[PDB]
Amino acid sequence: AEYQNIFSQVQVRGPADLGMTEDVNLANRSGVGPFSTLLGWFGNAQLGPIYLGSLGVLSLFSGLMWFFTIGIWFWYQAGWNPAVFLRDLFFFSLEPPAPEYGLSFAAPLKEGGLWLIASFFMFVAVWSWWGRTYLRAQALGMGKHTAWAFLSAIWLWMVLGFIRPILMGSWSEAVPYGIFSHLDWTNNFSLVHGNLFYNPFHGLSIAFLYGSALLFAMHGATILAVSRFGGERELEQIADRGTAAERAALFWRWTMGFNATMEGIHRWAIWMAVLVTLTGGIGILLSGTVVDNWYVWGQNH
Amino acid sequence: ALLSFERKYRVPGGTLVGGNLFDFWVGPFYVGFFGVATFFFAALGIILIAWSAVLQGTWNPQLISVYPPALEYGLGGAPLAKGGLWQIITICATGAFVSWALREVEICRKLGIGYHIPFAFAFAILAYLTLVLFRPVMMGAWGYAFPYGIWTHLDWVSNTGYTYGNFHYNPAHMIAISFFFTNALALALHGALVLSAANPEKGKEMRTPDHENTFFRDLVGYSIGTLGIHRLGLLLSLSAVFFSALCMIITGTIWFDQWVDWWQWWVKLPWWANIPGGING
Amino acid sequence: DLASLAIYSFWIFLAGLIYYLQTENMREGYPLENEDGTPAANQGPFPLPKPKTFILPHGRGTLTVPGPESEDRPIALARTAVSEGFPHAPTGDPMKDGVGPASWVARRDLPELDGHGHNKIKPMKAAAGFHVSAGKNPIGLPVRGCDLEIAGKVVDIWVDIPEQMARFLEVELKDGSTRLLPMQMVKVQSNRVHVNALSSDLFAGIPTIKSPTEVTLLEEDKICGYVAGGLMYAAPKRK
Ligand code: BCL
Ligand code: BCL
Ligand code: BCL
Ligand SMILES: CC[C@H]1c2cc3[nH]c4c(c3C)C(=O)[C@H](C(=O)OC)c4c3nc(cc4[nH]c(cc(n2)[C@@H]1C)c(C(C)=O)c4C)[C@@H](C)[C@@H]3CCC(=O)OC/C=C(\C)CCC[C@@H](C)CCC[C@@H](C)CCCC(C)C
Ligand SMILES: COC(C)(C)C/C=C/C(C)=C/C=C/C(C)=C/C=C/C(C)=C\C=C\C=C(C)\C=C\C=C(/C)CC/C=C(\C)CCC=C(C)C
Ligand SMILES: CCCCCCCCCCCC[N+](C)(C)[O-]
Ligand SMILES: CCCCCCCCCCCC[N+](C)(C)[O-]
Ligand SMILES: [Fe+2]
Ligand SMILES: [K+]
Repeated sequence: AEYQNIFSQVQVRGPADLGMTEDVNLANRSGVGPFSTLLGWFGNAQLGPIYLGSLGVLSLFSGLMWFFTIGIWFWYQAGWNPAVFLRDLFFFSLEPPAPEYGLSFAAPLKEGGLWLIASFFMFVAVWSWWGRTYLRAQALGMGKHTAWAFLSAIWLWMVLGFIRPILMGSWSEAVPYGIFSHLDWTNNFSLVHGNLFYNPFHGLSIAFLYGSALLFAMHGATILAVSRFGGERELEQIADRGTAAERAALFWRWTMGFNATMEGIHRWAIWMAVLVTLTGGIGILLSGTVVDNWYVWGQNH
Repeated sequence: ALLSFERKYRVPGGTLVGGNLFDFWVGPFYVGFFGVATFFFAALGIILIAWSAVLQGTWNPQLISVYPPALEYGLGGAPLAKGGLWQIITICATGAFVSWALREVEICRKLGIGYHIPFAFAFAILAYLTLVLFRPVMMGAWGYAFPYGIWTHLDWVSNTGYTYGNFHYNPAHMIAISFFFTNALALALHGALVLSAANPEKGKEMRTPDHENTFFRDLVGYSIGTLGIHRLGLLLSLSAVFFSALCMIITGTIWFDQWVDWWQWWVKLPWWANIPGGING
Repeated sequence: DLASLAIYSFWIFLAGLIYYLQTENMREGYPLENEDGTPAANQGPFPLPKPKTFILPHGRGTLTVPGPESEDRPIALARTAVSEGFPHAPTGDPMKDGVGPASWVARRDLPELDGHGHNKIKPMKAAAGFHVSAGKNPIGLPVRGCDLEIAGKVVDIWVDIPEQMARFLEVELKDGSTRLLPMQMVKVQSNRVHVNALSSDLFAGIPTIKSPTEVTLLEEDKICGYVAGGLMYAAPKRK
């Protein structure tokens, strides 16, 4: 049997890697965490260090407040009973204010107010985290591709719980915080808007989601296939093309008639993934604001 | 025409069948025995679809639809115009996909690389086969398979899903979706990271793998590494498809009631089933 | 209709994006050439993108692409047919000449450097602090080829310091010299390291490195290409 390089055969370890300095404020980096031999069979065994400045503290605090606000509501619904908490965990849900309250914040805590509070914490957590992706890249002198890509995901998220509800005139339009409940919300959304399979942006979003699995399967497999030539050392193959990048390119040129480059494949990758939520956000934002029924819309288009 | 660095790799050898008989290229495409097989299966399949289109009475891309035999036919054969064409086209598709995978294997052999790509492709093929072959056979009829139509196959997805209530409740489906979402997340991150290092701030030198590891450790306290991220992307995408095939192979076979009710086994656990309070009490 | 405008608009954007992506992926390997190395008549509907320049660290210079393409090495192959599209047969020993699956690229004859300017890959004995942390330590094990004959013994592991992983096994041959073998091409077993790609008699042929403590990108390519080439060309010797 041939070694497939899915799991490493032997792990090696040296002094903890503290990372590059560049313009980073080292005072904000923790010490290294423990080493995981388990993780090491697949990826890096090293945990940490992590960077936690003020913005990061805010993001984590806010994120946890979001999580705890939902959790306290769950215990409440569970009658504070531990056994009930676990058996009905997926049924609990923190719902938005009723339609009657519009976009106001005058709804009782048990009837929407608490949802607004949790949502506020989540809003701060996500945006401050986005700031983190931008600043950690800046401090290292790197491009801002990660922050820009993250924005696409944020777009769908914003449309779902903020932009669309506001355009629709009520918080009742937003997604509830619950495992099963957000799924019921999803099914209901499609039913009420004439079946999302008729929303062209939903179909595109699906093409890109499937396309992302197709592409990562292709790319991941390709790199592993040429790892025997150092193929995974992508930055250097970009700066100085080796036989790994050439064989990868030719496998595809010979298979489907065209190919990419070591750098270019990553551009196909970032866009394929980013377009999932980009088209999706548009599709959802237009739902109920401009198009009430996609089936009907499709009949006239 | 050839890429500037291509000629040195265009040597003889690697074929699985026919020796040097089909060992050549047509433009950029490698042929090989399976290249001829794929063309044969694909051409026939496409010709049979056009014929199905004639029997349907339309040439419109968005209207052409080849349906499998009605349930009454069970797993037997059917008249061409009544499901038979679907049956032949499905055989052609399977032949074309498998041949495409085998051609990839010959290409791997000539290039001296690993067989990871065709192996990964086999997962997609198996998912397709679960829907048109394994599931229908287990259920007792070809009619359970999806039709070959741009919009009609979506009708099948919607109809099949709602046959079990909100399909979101299928636990295997939840896992598959988790892998699909996580995969796209990982793809965006991988593409953005490599690009952010290769295309740093204006005027700066290319960043290094060290900078990539540093960026992620700074951000979330962990970096999987360059080898790991490619292993991950592959594992996430294949896992997503594996659980997709699984979520459908068990639907209509071992589980055929409303998926939401499956979750009753947990709620009805003796030690808390009758405890008052909560949503289920 | 706002939705109509949006979707119509998206497709325009997508066509433009695809055009952009395809041109970006033509920064290497183009213009296309005929089998004789001259420019091909048909280059396709996509034009070459404007050049971009990568600034390399540690004074290594820059890289501008697209740019004049050239193999920068002799290719020992000859046409086997009177028309295009057929295989090109090795004029000598393909393993030794570096063609077919035994191909190597004329990469820079310098070692890859980490973010601090130090050699990325180093034998473990010279990498302060590094050691095997899990799995069977291959050091000391005999190395068996596909012909089932012992070709040498493992004397060290060459590691990627930055990414902390094993990249090569250094194998000592009967004459006392050593060779590097890609980790991805060996099977570490309890009582030995097995190499399916090469028969015992082909280990001496593996390209050697200039300096015993470092390996250049050029040498890595020659070594990796040669070992992988063995799968096809050592087949007769493989049991
Ligand atoms: C897996 C679950 C369901 C299913 C659920 C859905 C849903 C839900 C949607 C689609 C959608 C699509 N499906 Mg489907 N689809 C199924 C199985 C298939 C099969 C098959 C042989 O297995 C094929 C070829 C397709 C193909 C397609 C594409 C036409 C379209 C875009 C997806 C995409 O880009 O993916 C990623 C792949 C790539 C980016 C590679 C390029 C693939 C090209 C786009 C596919 C060409 C298909 C072609 C027209 C078939 C004729 C070719 C022959 C010459 C005759 N589906 C199974 C039965 N499919 C979307 C749509 O808008 O449909 C109208 C959509 O919303
Ligand atoms: C019955 C249900 C309806 C339906 C209703 C909907 C609705 C409603 C929506 C979708 C959407 C989507 N649908 Mg649909 N959909 C249906 C059937 C399908 C089928 C199929 C085979 O049948 C498929 C493949 C899809 C596929 C898709 C995806 C393309 C798209 C989601 C993109 C994504 O990954 O966002 C992933 C990303 C996000 C949700 C971004 C937000 C992430 C935030 C920013 C991060 C949170 C961080 C947090 C604070 C901390 C978390 C904790 C830590 C992890 C520890 N649908 C049926 C017809 N679908 C979405 C869309 O865009 O539609 C156009 C959408 O809104
Ligand atoms: C109302 C509809 C129901 C529902 C009903 C179903 C049903 C029914 C099914 C799914 C399936 C899936 N659902 Mg669902 N699903 C719902 C809502 C969702 C939501 C959401 C946001 O709400 C999401 C994210 C999903 C997600 C998913 C995915 C896990 C899965 C589809 C991918 C797959 O299996 O690919 C597998 C990959 C393939 C099938 C592709 C095979 C490709 C072949 C090998 C090659 C094609 C070559 C081509 C012809 C050549 C073209 C020419 C060239 C381009 C030149 N569903 C709602 C609740 N869902 C499907 C599943 O699991 O299927 C196994 C499925 O059958
Ligand atoms: C791990 C699974 C993921 C994956 C992986 C994957 N796909 C792959 C590969 C890999 C590793 C390849 O190597 C191979 C490739 O060459 O990519 C460019 C491929 C590929 N994935 C493709 C499509 C594809 N993959 C998909 C999905 C996935 N691929 C998964 C997410 C999907 C969807 C719907 O999600 C699609 C549409 C092809 C572009 C390509 C394989 C090309 C091929 O096999 O060509 C041979 C055949 C023809 C050109 C002609 C077929 C004509 C007729 C014989 C049949 C058609 C009839 C009917 C089946 C069509 C019905 C259509 C309707 C439903 C609309
Ligand atoms: C405390 O108990 C112990 C066990 C510790 C812990 C228990 C906690 C548990 C069990 C927590 C469970 C949490 C769960 C299950 C959360 C699930 C969320 C899900 C399933 C989906 C989320 C969808 C949410 C979306 C799309 C939200 C979008 C939100 C926004 C766009 C922001 C909206 C902001 C608003 C309305 C406020 C206005 C803002 C300003 C600027 C003032
Ligand atoms: C960057 C990758 C390019 C992917 C292009 C994807 C094309 C698939 C289109 C199918 C969507 C069809 N539609 C109209 C129903 O939405
Ligand atoms: C779904 C869209 C993704 C497909 C993009 C197809 C690009 C075709 C590129 C052909 C370039 C051919 N070549 C060798 C002449 O350069
Ligand atoms: Fe990559
Ligand atoms: K040492």
